[PDB]
Amino acid sequence: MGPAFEFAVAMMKRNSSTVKTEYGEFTMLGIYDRWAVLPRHAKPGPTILMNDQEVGVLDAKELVDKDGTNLELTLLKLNRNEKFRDIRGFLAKEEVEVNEAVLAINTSKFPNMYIPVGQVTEYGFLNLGGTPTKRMLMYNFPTRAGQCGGVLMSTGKVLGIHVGGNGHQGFSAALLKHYFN
Amino acid sequence: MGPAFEFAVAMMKRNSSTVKTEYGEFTMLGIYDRWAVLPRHAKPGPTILMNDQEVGVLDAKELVDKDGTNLELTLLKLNRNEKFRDIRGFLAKEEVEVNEAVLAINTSKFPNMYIPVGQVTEYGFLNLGGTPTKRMLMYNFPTRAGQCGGVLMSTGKVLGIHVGGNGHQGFSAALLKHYFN
Ligand SMILES: *[C@@H](CC(=O)OCC)[C@H](C[C@@H]1CCNC1=O)NC(=O)[C@H](Cc1ccccc1)NC(=O)[C@H](CCC(=O)OC(C)(C)C)NC(=O)OCc1ccccc1
Ligand SMILES: *[C@@H](CC(=O)OCC)[C@H](C[C@@H]1CCNC1=O)NC(=O)[C@H](Cc1ccccc1)NC(=O)[C@H](CCC(=O)OC(C)(C)C)NC(=O)OCc1ccccc1
Repeated sequence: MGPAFEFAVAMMKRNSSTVKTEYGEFTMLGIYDRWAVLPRHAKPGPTILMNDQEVGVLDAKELVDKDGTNLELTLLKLNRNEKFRDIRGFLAKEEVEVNEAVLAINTSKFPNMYIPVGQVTEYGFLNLGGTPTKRMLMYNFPTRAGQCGGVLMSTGKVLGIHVGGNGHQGFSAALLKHYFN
Repeated sequence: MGPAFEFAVAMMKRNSSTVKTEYGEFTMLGIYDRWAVLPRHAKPGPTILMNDQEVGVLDAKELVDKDGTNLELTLLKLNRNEKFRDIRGFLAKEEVEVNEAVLAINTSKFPNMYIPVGQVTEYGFLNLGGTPTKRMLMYNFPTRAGQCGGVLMSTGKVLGIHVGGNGHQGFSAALLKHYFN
């Protein structure tokens, strides 16, 4: 648990930001170059608020699998000269299962807060927000509004992004290496 | 930072609880025997709600120094057969200063959340909530309502209990070994 927290803190410091869209406030994880990720329901427009700053969105892909089914992730290209530290090496080729994970949030609401969520299990199918959704990772923690975009990690691994909950369990969309080339 | 988180998680698991009083919801740290601590402003009555459960308060000391000055801590004797694990060994004889601390919260609002608050400095005097108050530990973190009772820790050390903030800094009352005999 210790090293997983240490890893999470350094990842949030280097690669994470607080984002506001017309749809609420989110944690945002920068991945490589100028590409970052939000939950698809953040519904980012032409311009987002990133650490209170008007940033232009050059391009935005809502992710779907081979059937055209929703993965609940939007990739965003940001109009800024700073490049993110490339964290593709920390992203698995397939859904990861883990016994201890930490969920990391960085919003006005939950500023630099870290949650030990316990066991993460692959949960693949889930009817999320009414929508059938694949590649969900599940943890038994009472997750709330304001936590979306939260980054789920274990030692040296970025597992997924928090996208929903049913009041008793939370679910991350798996953040897979092939989404980023 | 890793071992401090590991220490904090195990301390909250063993010794902490969520308490509701007429004055709000708090994190509560059990110390030894049947004695626990809240911020004095929790203003615990004859009966508190402890993890949703009606618990009787046998005795309650609001703490003050030698001048009769407020320390912003209430010690509570609880009417329950379970004794807390004795954590007096983790309590310093005087105010502790540290470069990395973790603040741990356990409420409905902030369930099992851990915050790396950075440097803790002894701050002794502060006019808190209008009231002159001594033995304050300071950290530069945007602490909010709902975080009172939060437990401030470093590796193998319980430093104090979170009792206030001014929107930019937070302050813990130092939890000193001599308060508990
Ligand atoms: C993040 C929002 C955020 O950060 O706020 C910005 C300020 C939310 C976290 C969730 C909500 C409750 N707990 C959480 O961890 N995420 C959501 O709100 C998403 C949003 C969304 C929108 C559109 C399409 C897809 C996703 N939705 C859910 O988590 C969803 C909402 C259901 C719900 O409780 O809210 C109401 C108000 C609409 C009723 N949860 C869900 O579908 O799971 C329930 C379920 C599970 C299994 C089978 C059937 C239903
Ligand atoms: C914990 C409350 C909680 O858990 O809610 C239960 C559901 C609060 C955390 C604080 C509040 C804001 N940020 C925090 O970290 N703590 C308090 O509210 C305490 C309460 C209290 C009451 C009576 C006597 C002593 C303490 N008070 C403060 O933190 C205090 C409040 C000032 C304030 O901003 O609130 C208003 C609404 C009353 C204006 N803060 C304070 O005095 O510091 C300001 C200051 C610093 C230095 C010099 C002069 C003023």
